Amino acid sequence: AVETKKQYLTVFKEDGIAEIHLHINKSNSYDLEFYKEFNAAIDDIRFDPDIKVVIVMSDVPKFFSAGADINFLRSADPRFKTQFCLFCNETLDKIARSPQVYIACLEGHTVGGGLEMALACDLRFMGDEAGKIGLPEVSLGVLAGTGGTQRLARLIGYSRALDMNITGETITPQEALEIGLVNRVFPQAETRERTREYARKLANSATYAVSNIKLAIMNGKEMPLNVAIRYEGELQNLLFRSEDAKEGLSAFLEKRQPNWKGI
Amino acid sequence: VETKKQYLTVFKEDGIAEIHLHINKSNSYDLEFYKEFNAAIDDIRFDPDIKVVIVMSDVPKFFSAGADINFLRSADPRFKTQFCLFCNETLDKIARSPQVYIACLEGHTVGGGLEMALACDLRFMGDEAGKIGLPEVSLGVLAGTGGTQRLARLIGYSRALDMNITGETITPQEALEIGLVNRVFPQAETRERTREYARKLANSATYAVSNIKLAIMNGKEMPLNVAIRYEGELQNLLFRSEDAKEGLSAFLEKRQPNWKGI
Amino acid sequence: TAVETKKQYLTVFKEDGIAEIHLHINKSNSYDLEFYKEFNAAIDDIRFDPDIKVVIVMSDVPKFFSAGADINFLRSADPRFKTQFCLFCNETLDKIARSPQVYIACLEGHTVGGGLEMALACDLRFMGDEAGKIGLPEVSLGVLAGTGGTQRLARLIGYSRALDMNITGETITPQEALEIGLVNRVFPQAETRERTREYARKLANSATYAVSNIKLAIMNGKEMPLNVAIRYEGELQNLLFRSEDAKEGLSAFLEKRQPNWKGI
Amino acid sequence: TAVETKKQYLTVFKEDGIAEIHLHINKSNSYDLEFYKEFNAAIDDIRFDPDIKVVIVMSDVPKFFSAGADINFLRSADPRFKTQFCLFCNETLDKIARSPQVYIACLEGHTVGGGLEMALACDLRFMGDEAGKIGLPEVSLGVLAGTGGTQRLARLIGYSRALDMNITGETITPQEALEIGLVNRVFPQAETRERTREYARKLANSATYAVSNIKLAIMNGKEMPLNVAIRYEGELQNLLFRSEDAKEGLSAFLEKRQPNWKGI
Amino acid sequence: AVETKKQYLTVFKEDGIAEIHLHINKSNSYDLEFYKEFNAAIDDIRFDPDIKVVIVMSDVPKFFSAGADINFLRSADPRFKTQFCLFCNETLDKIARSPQVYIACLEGHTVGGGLEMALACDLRFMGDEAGKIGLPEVSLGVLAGTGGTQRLARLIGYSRALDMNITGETITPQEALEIGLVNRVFPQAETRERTREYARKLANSATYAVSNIKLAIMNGKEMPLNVAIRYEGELQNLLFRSEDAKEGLSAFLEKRQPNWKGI
Amino acid sequence: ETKKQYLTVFKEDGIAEIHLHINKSNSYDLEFYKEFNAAIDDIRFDPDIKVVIVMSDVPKFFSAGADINFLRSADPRFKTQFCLFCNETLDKIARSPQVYIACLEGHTVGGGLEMALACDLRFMGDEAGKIGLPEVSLGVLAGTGGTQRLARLIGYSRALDMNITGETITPQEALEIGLVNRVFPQAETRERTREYARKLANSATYAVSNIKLAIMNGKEMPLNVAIRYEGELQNLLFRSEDAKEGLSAFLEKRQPNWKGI
Repeated sequence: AVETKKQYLTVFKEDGIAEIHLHINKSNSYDLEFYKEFNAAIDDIRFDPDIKVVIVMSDVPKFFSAGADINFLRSADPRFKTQFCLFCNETLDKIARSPQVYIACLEGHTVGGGLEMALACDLRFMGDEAGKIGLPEVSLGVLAGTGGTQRLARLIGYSRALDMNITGETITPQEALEIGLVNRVFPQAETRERTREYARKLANSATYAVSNIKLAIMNGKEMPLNVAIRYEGELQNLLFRSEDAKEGLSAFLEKRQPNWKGI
Repeated sequence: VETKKQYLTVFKEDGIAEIHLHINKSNSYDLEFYKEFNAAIDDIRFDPDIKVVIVMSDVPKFFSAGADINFLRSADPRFKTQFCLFCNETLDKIARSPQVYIACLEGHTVGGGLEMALACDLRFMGDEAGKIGLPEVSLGVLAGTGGTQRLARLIGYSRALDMNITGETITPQEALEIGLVNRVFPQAETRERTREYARKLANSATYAVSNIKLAIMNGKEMPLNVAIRYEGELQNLLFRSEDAKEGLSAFLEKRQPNWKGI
Repeated sequence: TAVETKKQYLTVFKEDGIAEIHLHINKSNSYDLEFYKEFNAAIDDIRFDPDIKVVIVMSDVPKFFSAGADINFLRSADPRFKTQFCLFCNETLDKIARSPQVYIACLEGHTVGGGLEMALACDLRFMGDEAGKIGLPEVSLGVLAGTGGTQRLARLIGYSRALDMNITGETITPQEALEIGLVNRVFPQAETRERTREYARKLANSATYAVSNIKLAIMNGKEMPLNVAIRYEGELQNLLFRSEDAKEGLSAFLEKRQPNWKGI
Repeated sequence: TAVETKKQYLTVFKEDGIAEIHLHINKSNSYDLEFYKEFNAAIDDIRFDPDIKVVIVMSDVPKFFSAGADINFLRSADPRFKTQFCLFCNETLDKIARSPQVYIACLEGHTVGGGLEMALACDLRFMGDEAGKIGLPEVSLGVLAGTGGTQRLARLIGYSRALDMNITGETITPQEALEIGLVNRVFPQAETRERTREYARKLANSATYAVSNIKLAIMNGKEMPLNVAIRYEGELQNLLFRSEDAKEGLSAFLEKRQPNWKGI
Repeated sequence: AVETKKQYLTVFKEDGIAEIHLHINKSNSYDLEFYKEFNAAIDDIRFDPDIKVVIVMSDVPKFFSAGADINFLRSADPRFKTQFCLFCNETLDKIARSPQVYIACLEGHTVGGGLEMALACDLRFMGDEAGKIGLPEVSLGVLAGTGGTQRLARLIGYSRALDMNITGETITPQEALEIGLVNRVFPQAETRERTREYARKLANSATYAVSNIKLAIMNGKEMPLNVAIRYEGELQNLLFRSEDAKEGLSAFLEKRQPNWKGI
Repeated sequence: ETKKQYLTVFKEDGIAEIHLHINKSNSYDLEFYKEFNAAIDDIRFDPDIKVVIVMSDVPKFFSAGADINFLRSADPRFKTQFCLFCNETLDKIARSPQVYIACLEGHTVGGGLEMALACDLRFMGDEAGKIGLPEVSLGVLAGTGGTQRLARLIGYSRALDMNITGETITPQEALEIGLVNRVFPQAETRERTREYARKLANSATYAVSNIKLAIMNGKEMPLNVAIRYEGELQNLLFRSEDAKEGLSAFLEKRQPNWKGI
């Protein structure tokens, strides 16, 4: 229901969940045109009141994404590369400010720009046989410049991130799970359904609160504790005035099922 | 030594103060409880003899289930705002107090209950204590007493986000593995093993322990280059302390240090 | 071919893009002000040496990497001298995160107090499986880990976990250190130096300009808010896009051949 | 005609959305721990009163707003007590910036030391043109402005100017205070109270929910990196967009008529 | 290339200077469509290596901008408003990350969202007869929600900004200059010219240094000093490797006129 | 008096004076900074020094910045390290116990202003000349803290305007934008600067010192914890000899006998 296809990407919308399917090429190596579409999708989904969760997945076998297209980067003026990197970063930055919870469904290789895109998502689920995950940019004389060095350091620790970034080595889904690089490892041929089940459980709950919780944590982490709780407190104020908060406190007190409306 | 309030009791002995929570069957609090809790924190702050504070529940299956849902029902939204602000500022005080605060978790520690525990410096839980987490989302609201923020900083933002949006609670063992608690003791030995730890602290160079607690809890909020400056001033206070003179000597003379906490 | 320069507290060896700072102060490598003055000089020297891309800090003392500050020297000093002694040591350790070279602490023995603090200031920490004890026992003396210990430990392994270790002063094993993220690798004791050098060799033999800018991006970027941290990362990347290794690296990849890194 | 509630060292008056906290400790309004407990209590009471939109802090003592801490009280306390005393006073002042009411310090007399620190903690400062002296002379006593004075002054008028004023301990005039941004207004001595009240009444009679969220946005948002500070500003705005006053305010503007504010 | 147009705005590119002329409404009150065009103008200029300076000005008499359209805002639902505000904010946030120096030429009223846009620019020049400047949002029951409260506080001081925001009172160009709300105050008639003169001088200098100086200050101000200087250092490293640094450096020794090339 | 190649250090009555006598326009190189750094370390370990004044022995210049000849010669990688060292040296001032005062009697531009900026206070003469950052006219920026310290001192927009045009300003204008703390009649700039320093050295110097540290380092911290830092510095003061002597003298209304401890 309501699926708008594009050149390198397709968006499916249904039951409060939007699915952004990637299909750029055989390794999903992106260029500036792909990000233009990806950015347009986030904007579109942001303005869509119905969507509570966005799952980002790949339609390309064995690959979620391998990163930027090296061939596209060859005939690139340095100043162009700069603006190209800047636009990709700003696009990824938008996810943390969006009301929907973004989930990266990793079924294939997620390296370089590929992992950077997943790191920008709120959560990451991976198949027990998805392959490699990491940032090998160093093997090309460059670094993970799409927030990879900064987001990985914050996600798994600055020392562990430094190790991975300088050696450019990739790891397994199981290893990514233990260091917190991903939130869940599901059996391979069961990754999509288990991801969708999680997203479905979110879409059918107090979605206004799940969204505010998402904003509280993602943007509050950049703030000094004493004022971060002020930000958290304003998001709560909005919830205290919502319909679901009333319906929720009631249903609980009446031992009945809550009728979530998302507002 | 003993000071009983309506929802809480404070026991002081051998440099250790224990705050016992006895609000109700699930220890679900209201504004009145927090006023008493705040008063206890202030009283203990002005008592130079207390070096460690252990917060524990006298209620069987609960440390604290959080805010009394009924008490907040139909309460004015502006009131809730002020109620939350007061509860937050009260919890914020722990990180600025000289005593090391330890949360002794023997029962369920959820919602406001966990938020209170998160504001403590350390957390020790029993292997059969139950569940621990933030289920607020199931009510259409969030962990607004510092839960979203302190959990994110303690166990990681992504892991905290996952727990907060699903509202699912985990076990003590799981909590230990992700760093949500510092120790998991045999249920029946939880209280004694916590007191044991507290006693070792209270019998050591307590001025150092105190300044160490301050350096870390408040220093973590500063850029590293100036945080070490803060750590430095706390060190300057220790270098001029009596225990520091005694500690350096007792060490060179291969003997047992006689700490005074000064 | 291989140059070696020595002093009384430490010796610096330089070879094929790697510098090794060997510590030989005393039975437990307990340091004083003069030691740090030499360590600081080594850092400055290495910084101004374009050929060095990696630095390994190791100890030539049997059972110790370093037990921290010399209590004999530490005491007997005026509180104002201690303040300045500590400030200088901290500023010295602070210089590592700002240096182009990747600093690796090769831990083969006890690494406690100031010893661990020095190790915490390095970019990576590798320890032997029989290296001994690692922790911050300063509290047992009535003082605290004042050379960055309380702050760096908290940021590395978590504030509550660091609080616990600092207030009790208890030390842990190499294995336990590995599980909480205190060290990055635990190698078989007799292979510690070997495997550490092997790791450094691989770095020195790769796109060292990228390696260097990556280290700067993370160590200094972690102190900035995310939205601007990526800007700092972007400028470091700009420098890399303008380097020769980048050109070389991209060509070798498309032309499917081993790239020949020049470090610039 | 305001509702009046008197304490031992202060009196709180309430009327038409405005609360006034009158200080009457002693001849120089030098405070002790008891005063601050009453001040803290007043802040809490007002916070829980949804009718109060603005709070004006003023003195009933002729030539002094407040000269700071009672030096007698301060001299006889254990250093550990002083620490807790200062900590309590600071936390009390910190609460102003988190409160929904706009706090205005009405300075008609000398405002020095802890007196200025209390004023610095308020959102705005209005001073009469013959109020006297203002500054932090703590250094002349061998101590510093420990109630947030060094920090808030630096942030308000600039760190170098604040440093100069703190290290010398010299006070300045209301006109000099105004030019460096230490106070927001200088009114004729004779009508300093009425004009402060007039400013307060305009606020209290406007879209108070917007005034409050604006005060919160700026005072707490200034502690956040810009990219997320605007997110905080955004949630406060979201609360207004859902307010009754926003609907009315926008309508009144379109209908070119006077808004009927409800504060909700 | 040329001086391309759009609906509510037109961009003129010439000799390293791009002028964004606003012509939205008789008061230049904007809506979402306008910001979309403004965002597009920003992106286009970014990817144009020849543009060094960007001048934003109004073609509408007596108004630089009066802010958002109250009709567009009044009737919109809360959730839409949120996304609308978020988009405008992210658009303005981009100016500080752009290589070009942004100058706001204020010849008419600059209030509410109008001032907020000017605040997001690097510099502000205003005519001595330009009229009023301030944030009157509070008189509508809302606040300066597009970076207004935050940038004003950082620019002129939190307490002064607070005073201005809660009273909604606007001030004169002269008073604005006194508090640093604007950088220059030119004679009304000589405003567009003096602004272009200043922009001309910039475009004819070591333009790479100017760009990096702007990036160093606008983004570095968000960092703790000790690392802010590291950021300044990397931007400097780029300058040390540029052709202009080598030029201006030697030219300086040779008591000669530097021939800048922007690289 | 302790003399060095590029500078000289004079110590007396609790005040240390670092006189710059590098060259014609006091345009520095790496060696100069190695000496400045050494001076800072020496002064730090001298419990007698309470104030430090940086002044020039050169008539029309405080300092014109980095020596362009010495610079051009350098390789890009050397420049990085050269700058890094200079920056770290200037950073040490904000962490030192002494209050640093830059005495500006001549031109203070580029690296010259960057050095002055790292000092705690700046006093300048009404006929001292120009002050600013003209690095842009060379194709580079004020890479030794200039862009960052200026922005924080006079405001980011005003600093941006000055940095991109490289325009220098007069002493009077500097005072107006807060670039300097004082402007004295040329002839009495050193005299009046030394009076200020003298009044500092003769007061409760431990307090003056902790105040300088509280402000300079606390400004890099969030307010809620910055006040904690301020609090610990105050705890040290409450335990000093002077605090007791200061509190007494006031209640006994007698001039206090400071000891600096």
